[PDB]
Amino acid sequence: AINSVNALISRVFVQPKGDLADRLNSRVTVVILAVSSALLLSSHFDPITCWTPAQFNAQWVNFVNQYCFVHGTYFVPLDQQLAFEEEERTKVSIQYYQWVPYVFALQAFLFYIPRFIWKAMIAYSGYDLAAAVKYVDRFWSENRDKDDKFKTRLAAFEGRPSVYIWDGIRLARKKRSRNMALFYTLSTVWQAVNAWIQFYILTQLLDSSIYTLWGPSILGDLLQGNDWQTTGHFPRIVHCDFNRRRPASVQLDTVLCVLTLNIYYEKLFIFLWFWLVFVAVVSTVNCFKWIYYLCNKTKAQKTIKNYLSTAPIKSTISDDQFFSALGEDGLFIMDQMALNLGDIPASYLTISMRNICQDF
Amino acid sequence: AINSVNALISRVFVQPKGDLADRLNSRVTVVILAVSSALLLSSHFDPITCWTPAQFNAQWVNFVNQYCFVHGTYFVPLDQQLAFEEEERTKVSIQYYQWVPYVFALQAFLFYIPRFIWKAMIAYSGYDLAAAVKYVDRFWSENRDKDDKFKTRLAAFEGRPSVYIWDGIRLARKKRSRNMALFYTLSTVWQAVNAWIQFYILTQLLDSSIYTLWGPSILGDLLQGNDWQTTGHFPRIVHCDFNRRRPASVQLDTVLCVLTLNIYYEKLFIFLWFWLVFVAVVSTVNCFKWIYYLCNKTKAQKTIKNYLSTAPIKSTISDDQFFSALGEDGLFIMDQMALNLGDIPASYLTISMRNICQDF
Amino acid sequence: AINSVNALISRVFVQPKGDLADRLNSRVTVVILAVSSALLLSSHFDPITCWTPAQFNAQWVNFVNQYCFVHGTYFVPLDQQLAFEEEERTKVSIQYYQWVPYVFALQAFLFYIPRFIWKAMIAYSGYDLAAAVKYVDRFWSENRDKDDKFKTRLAAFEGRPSVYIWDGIRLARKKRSRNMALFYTLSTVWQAVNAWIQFYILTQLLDSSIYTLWGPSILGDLLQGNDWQTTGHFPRIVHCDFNRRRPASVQLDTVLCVLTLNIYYEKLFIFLWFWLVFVAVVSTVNCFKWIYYLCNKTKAQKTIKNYLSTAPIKSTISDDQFFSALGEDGLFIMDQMALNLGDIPASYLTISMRNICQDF
Amino acid sequence: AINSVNALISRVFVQPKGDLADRLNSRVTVVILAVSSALLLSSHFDPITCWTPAQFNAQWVNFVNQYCFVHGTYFVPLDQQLAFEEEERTKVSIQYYQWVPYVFALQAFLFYIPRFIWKAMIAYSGYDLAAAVKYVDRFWSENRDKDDKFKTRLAAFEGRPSVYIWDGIRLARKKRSRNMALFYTLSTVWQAVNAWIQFYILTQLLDSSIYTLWGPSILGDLLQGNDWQTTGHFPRIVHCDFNRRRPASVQLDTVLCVLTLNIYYEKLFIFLWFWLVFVAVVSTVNCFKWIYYLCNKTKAQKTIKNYLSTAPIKSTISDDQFFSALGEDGLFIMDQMALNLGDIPASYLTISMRNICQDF
Amino acid sequence: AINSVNALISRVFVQPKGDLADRLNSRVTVVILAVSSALLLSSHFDPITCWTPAQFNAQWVNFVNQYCFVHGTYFVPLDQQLAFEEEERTKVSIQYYQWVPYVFALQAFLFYIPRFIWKAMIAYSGYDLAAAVKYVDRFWSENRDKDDKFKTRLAAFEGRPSVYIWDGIRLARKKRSRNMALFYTLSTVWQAVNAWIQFYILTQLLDSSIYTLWGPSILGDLLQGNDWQTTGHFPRIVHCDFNRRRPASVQLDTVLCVLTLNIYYEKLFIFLWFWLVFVAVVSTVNCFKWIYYLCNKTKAQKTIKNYLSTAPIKSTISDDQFFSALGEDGLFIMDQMALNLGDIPASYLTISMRNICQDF
Repeated sequence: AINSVNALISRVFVQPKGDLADRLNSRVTVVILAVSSALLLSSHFDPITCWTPAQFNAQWVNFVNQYCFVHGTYFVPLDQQLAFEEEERTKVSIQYYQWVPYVFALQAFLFYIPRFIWKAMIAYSGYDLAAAVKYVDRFWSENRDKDDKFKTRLAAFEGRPSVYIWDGIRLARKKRSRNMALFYTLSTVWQAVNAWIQFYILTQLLDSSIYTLWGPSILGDLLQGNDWQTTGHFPRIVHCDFNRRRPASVQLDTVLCVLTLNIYYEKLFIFLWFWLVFVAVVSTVNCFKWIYYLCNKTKAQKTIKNYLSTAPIKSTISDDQFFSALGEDGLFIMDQMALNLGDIPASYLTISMRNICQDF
Repeated sequence: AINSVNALISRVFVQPKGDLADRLNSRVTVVILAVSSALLLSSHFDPITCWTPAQFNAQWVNFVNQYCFVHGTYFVPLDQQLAFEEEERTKVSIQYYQWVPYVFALQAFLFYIPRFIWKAMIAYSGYDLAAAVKYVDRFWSENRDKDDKFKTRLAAFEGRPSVYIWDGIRLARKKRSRNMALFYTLSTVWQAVNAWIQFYILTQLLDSSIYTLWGPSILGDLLQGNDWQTTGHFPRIVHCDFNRRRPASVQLDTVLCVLTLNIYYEKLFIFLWFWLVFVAVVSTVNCFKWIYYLCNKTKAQKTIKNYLSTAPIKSTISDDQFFSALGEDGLFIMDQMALNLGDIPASYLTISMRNICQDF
Repeated sequence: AINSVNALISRVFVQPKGDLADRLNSRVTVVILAVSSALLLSSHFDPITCWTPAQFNAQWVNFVNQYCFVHGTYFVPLDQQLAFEEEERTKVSIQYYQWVPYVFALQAFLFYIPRFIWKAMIAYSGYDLAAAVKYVDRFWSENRDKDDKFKTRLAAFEGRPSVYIWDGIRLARKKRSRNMALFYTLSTVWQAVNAWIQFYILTQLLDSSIYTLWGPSILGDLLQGNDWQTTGHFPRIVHCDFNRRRPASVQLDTVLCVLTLNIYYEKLFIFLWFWLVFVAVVSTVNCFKWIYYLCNKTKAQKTIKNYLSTAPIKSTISDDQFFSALGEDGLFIMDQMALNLGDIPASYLTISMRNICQDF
Repeated sequence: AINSVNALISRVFVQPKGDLADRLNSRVTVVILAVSSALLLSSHFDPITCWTPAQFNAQWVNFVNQYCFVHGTYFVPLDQQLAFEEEERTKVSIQYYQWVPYVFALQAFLFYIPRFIWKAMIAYSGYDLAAAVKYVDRFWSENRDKDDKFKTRLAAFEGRPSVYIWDGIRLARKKRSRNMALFYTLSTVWQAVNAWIQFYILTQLLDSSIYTLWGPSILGDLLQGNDWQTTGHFPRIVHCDFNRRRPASVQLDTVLCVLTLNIYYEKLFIFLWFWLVFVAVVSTVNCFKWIYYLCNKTKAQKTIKNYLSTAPIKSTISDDQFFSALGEDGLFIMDQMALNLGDIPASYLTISMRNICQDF
Repeated sequence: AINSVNALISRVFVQPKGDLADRLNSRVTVVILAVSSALLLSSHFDPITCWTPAQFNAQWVNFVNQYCFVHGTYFVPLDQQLAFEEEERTKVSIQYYQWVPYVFALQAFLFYIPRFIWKAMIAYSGYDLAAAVKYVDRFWSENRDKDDKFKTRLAAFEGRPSVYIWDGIRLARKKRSRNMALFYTLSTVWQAVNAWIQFYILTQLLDSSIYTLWGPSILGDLLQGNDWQTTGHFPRIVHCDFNRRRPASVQLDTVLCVLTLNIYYEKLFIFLWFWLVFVAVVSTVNCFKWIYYLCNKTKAQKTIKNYLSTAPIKSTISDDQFFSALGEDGLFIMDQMALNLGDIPASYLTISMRNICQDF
């Protein structure tokens, strides 16, 4: 069949509000893994077809098909006979159907967790960003328009938003955060780990009994023209095993099945592998970034200090103290706002706050 | 087939108005259990397929299929013959089809009850929150916008909303609540119990005649590579039993059926198990939280007292009395509002109410 | 079947905002390759049909069809017998099904990368264009309307937008760009390479074991009336190979299959080939363009200097210094704005900025 | 089946903005050729049916059908036997299936190119019309309404739009166009050629080995009652050729197929032929028109000069100089505007521009 | 099946703007012929069914059905045997399937041409009506509303629209029309011819070899109870002819087919015939109308002169001269406006124009 659902994509793909760089890779991740997870268990709506000899009446075929699909399957390169017992026949054993389609659902779930962690934790801090972001935001969106406030613009920031935030610090700083930075950087480590664990669940997918994969090995095989059966691995054609019961007991036999899926799974696994391990490496640099921010922190002030390097007319107040009274949570939320609302406005914001900060 | 219904999700998933933390897990719960409950009895629209010998004309196959699906089924690892009588054959007996799809409907229903309890009970108290929440809410939403009220903002709260609530206390406090807190904390205990009972209904699902499950045992089996039949448990292939009637009486026989569902049910039961018992443990801490709030209550005042720790200019009125006249219902609804409307505004609210409170 | 999806087209096809010339060929590219990539693996929803002799019961036909489709196929012109062994039979070997449908997905992905590169990199520069573009943009859209500002128009630019940008340079020029031009021209080289690599992946598609293609050779064959089999190449009718297993081991045979797809693939490959290699040559001239801009750069100033060649009344300020203090990032963003917003307005912009530039 | 898509039609059929006479025939062309191109490869969703003798089991019929459809077909009038070898049998050879459905896609593409050429080239000139057209346009649309400007109308044009254009000439005329006319007339020649080439691709469709067609010959045959087979040409019933392989090698035979399509293709080819060659002849007169405009050019001024033949009160300024300073690009864009916006307004425009033109 | 498309009807059926009497019969025509043209080639989605003797395996039936449908068919009243050769058998020969469904498409096309002619030609005149119609139109629509202009209404017309038109005459009358009337009346003759030609293409449909039809003959037969076969004409049951090829050459035979369509075609042909020849006779009177307008023309002035027969207060200006300076194009466009906008307003228009006409 053919079907396409846009609104389900647009919903999470956009509606949760943040631009946060390369953390949106958690989003786009969850999308890819979610979709492919589904479309695979879609059964291409012919999961697997099999060969059965000719006297079965076709209501056995529609059986032996399933029975093959559930009870295990395996492979042999072809012409070895089968030998006997279980040993040489079942050595090379491929069933991942018990794994792929669901383990991806689990995947996407574990890429969407860390956000939920974040919102929960930042809610623990008692000081919400999201409210602030929207508030100062549509502030800027609207008043930006009007001609009136440009030369007045600075004082406008001085009155309306700047005090709002600063109060936010008043109420908040009493309750359980100077520490929000550390909460955050926890969320970024936790993120990076989660990614890695995912990667390792790929390589340990298939099974640690029968080898494992990583991309340019496999490609560098395919590109060597090693096909599949003559790799000995990634089979497209298998020999299924099957049973009956009569007064003679086990009564078993083999029927060789064509295998369609295996063309998919080892079409994508390459791609999905590149793309994950990418998501790891890009998601770790952002992880240590906030430690290298958190330990040093004397050169953290840079950008903020740098905003006071434009500083029209430079009225009075010194900084080092001013940074001191502000040291923790503000220093962060500033970076956040500058990130969402962009560069130019947040300058206006800070240069306001320094000015009106007096009693604190 | 393929079908997806968004509006049914968005409806309860959002439209009932509250942000209440981790109580929305009752919501998302009801979603998951509801959906899976349905999609399972969807019959993947091939419930179970069976093997029958070859002279049945295919209008018996479409019978013996059902008949197998209703009358019991069972399992044996394979090669034991069957022995005889009923004993060794029917020992290992798996039918949960009579349970899963409906018992989940019951599940979701019992996660949605406790809300209905709450709204009913809080309606018994005679003092509604929801009205207040919306009222003070869109108050803040609108007037927040306008530039006019900032330096005036405080007095604005003083007039419009603050009196409104306070009157709410006037009418209410005459009728059947100082006690609303205790009502609430009942609802949270009741909640936690309900969750637990649900868990136990999982472990007691399947049946207390044949073992029971809990997750990392099962996984820690699968990850041991114990497959299913060689676990002896969670079978994917069964031996169905069947009857006719002729002048010779019982006239019975066996036909081995493939079983598709059992790949689902023991794909999800793991996940659903983690996720429930999670929902329990996160829903209990919130349960005792309101006892540790309700017994102590002298350090309950903390946050509220803490709001009067900003307190511009601190005009006159003392607190301890002021908390005394307010002791019960207000002390709560304050926390509620601060929870929904966020931190900064509710401060404005309280610091108003203290001020205008005179005659009471 | 018949189905057509517009919104998926319009979405990326338009919604990402830029008019950038002939870089939108990356867009339209991604469209074509995306669509054809899909519609081919649509299986014209009869992938391939085969001939099998007459005693197969039709549940083998529905097998041998697939089995042919996965295990390799090949061609021979017809009447050579088959000879024997593997040599003369399998010499002329055509299976690209393992390639085309997916390798196109990869294609489109690699044409959409370079944008993502660009937005990421220009975000590294800390100075965003997009904000500016929209801002100055709807500036012009709205105020253009009103009659009031025409004779006043110039001063209007002087106040509202011009200062806005200039500040943008203030904040930005402190942080990590004078260099944005070089970033950009990297993105254009990278672009051109990517295109070329794509072309070469075409010619190396099929396989470097069996010849390769380029368009007017093939056409210039077809137009010679060389058909296909009597080209010896691009076969429409193949001889599939097939196996069983009995006590006699390999037990193999051949069945000649009709091949429908090959009429598609060698209907389009021509077209797609022209259109790619086009996209290369048009995308390289634009590549060196920004080097010939970046090295010289003394005649880069031309257009900008040329705007100050209209210059009402020519108040005072000299240029060469004025260009000097502006040298890098501005010089570019000017070209950008003139590109998006068109010619006439950006003149107004620059001629404003020169005027108000004083302290810097 | 039955399906109809309007929005795809309306989209290009309207949304690209211009009224340009008889150049919209490029548009309506692309429509017709596009649609018929598709609906033909729709396979009337029975491409061709064939006769095969009676022992084929119907999974060969569904083969020999295709195999006939790909490997060539041919015709003989009926009763000649077949003779032998390949000569007299395959002389009269009709397969155009390898051509029609795709070569039309190519067609429509080549009628849509010349626009893209135009927009690209006119963008090279640096002076955009489209902006101007919309601008002056909705100018006229809105202010036309208001009663205020009628007696004032002239001066209104004097201020708002007229200066806007004139500035457009200031910025533009510095950069790479006095020449836009020649660019344009190139686009019209190029257009006319493209059309002709299309025609010739019709007549050379079918093949230059077996005759060729032009309409009133064919009709003038049909209207003579020459049917088809007794034309010897345009067959509706063919004798397909077919192969097997057994130990005896080529093993070939013939099966006569009914042919449905050929009723379509030679139903439309007539119509499509008239309509193309029309589009040529109407598109050439417009081609030389702009040479007869470009060489003479002294009588080009006519219309424009004629507008200054109404000229309220005729203040001062002479013309011949005035045309001289305006000579090139303006002279054109005037004609354009008068074409889109109609006759009456553009008069107002010019008669404004003459007046305010002073310094230039 | 069942399907109904409204928007395709409403689109041309309304959206092209004019009320022009009985010229809209060109519109409704194009509708009827278009629809029936389509629904007939819809194949009632069983085109024709045939009788074949009993040993054909049903994949010949699905052949001989088509083959009958393409190669000719014929009729005989029944019991004549067949005689022999081709003479007495094939004398009475009915195949119009090669004609009806497409020749109707051609029909509708030729009823829609004359409009396109008109718009093209009236565009040649350089003076557009449509603009005027819309302009003066929504003039009247809006200002009609307002109470203010009633006693002032006349002067309102005097200022706003009336001058607008008159200017239209200024610009236009310089360029290539006093003659627009003659252009128009050409379009009406051309119209009438086209209609007639259509009629004659009906009567010459079927074929001029076998009789021809006109309505009340046929009806006056049916109403005589002449049925069909015992008319000898309009057969519902035919004897199809058919071939094979074996070593014995032509090998031909006959199979009698039921014929469903012929119940349709000779259900509608009656109706469609009445309705066409109607459209002719009503479309000719309107044709000569504009000659009897164009030659006389002294009594053409009637209506216009008659408007100046109400003429409040009759200020000064004479008419005969006034008509003289206006003689041609205006005299027409007046009739047009009065036709679209109705009677009462256009009076206001003319009585304005006479008044303000001075210098001309």
